Amino acid sequence: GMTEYKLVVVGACGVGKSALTIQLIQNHFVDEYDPTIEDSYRKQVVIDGETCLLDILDTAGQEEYSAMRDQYMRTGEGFLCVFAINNTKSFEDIHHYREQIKRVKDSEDVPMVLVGNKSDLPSRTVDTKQAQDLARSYGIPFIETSAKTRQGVDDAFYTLVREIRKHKEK
Ligand SMILES: C[C@H]1CNCCCN1c1nccc(-c2noc([C@@]3(C)CCCc4sc(N)c(C#N)c43)n2)n1
Ligand SMILES: Nc1nc2c(ncn2[C@@H]2O[C@H](COP(=O)(O)OP(=O)(O)O)[C@@H](O)[C@H]2O)c(=O)[nH]1
Ligand SMILES: [Mg+2]
Ligand SMILES: [Mg+2]
Repeated sequence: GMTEYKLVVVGACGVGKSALTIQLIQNHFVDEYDPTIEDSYRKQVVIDGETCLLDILDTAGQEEYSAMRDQYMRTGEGFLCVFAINNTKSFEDIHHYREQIKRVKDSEDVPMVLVGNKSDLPSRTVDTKQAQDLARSYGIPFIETSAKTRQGVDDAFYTLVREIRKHKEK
């Protein structure tokens, strides 16, 4: 059938991984979605004229280092590394998620996008320049999103598929 893209959404608890995934696939904002639910969700989309299927793993729960969890994460072809623009700690944690992804993928060149979520909020603690500089330093795109208003949500996932396509074209 059509090309499938296994995407994995990672980042600190409470940044909006579930709200972003629900908004992308179901087209509505679910506030306070159960923080413990970790599951995969499917959506057929058209990106740059090419029809494809997105299989998105919305991660949750405890930090676990096992052969099983490493292999589950290893199935990811692209990663959305999410922080909240009003939570400095979630931004400071980004390097850790990227380190674990590079470890399980056994590569420095893994399709990835840095996502700064909750752009609708007025309490910003991480400025656009700081996040743009971090993404540039990693060689990845940076997208600001709001799972609430849908601003940047499709741009973040579509950009990640484009990174996968570009990696596969190399
Ligand atoms: C930032 C740290 C600091 N420690 C204190 C608590 C907060 N943290 C925390 N919490 C919860 C989860 C994680 C965390 N770090 O990587 C990951 C993921 C899922 C990403 C993809 C690649 C792999 S491979 C593997 N085995 C993973 C696992 N479990 C992961 N998840 N990190
Ligand atoms: N205002 C605002 N709140 C958001 C946004 N995304 C998520 N939230 C809220 O942030 C909290 C954590 O969201 P959630 O999807 O559970 O994050 P997760 O732990 O990364 O899955 C909830 O109270 C959501 O309502 C957003 O873009 N804007
Ligand atoms: Mg969640
Ligand atoms: Mg909120």
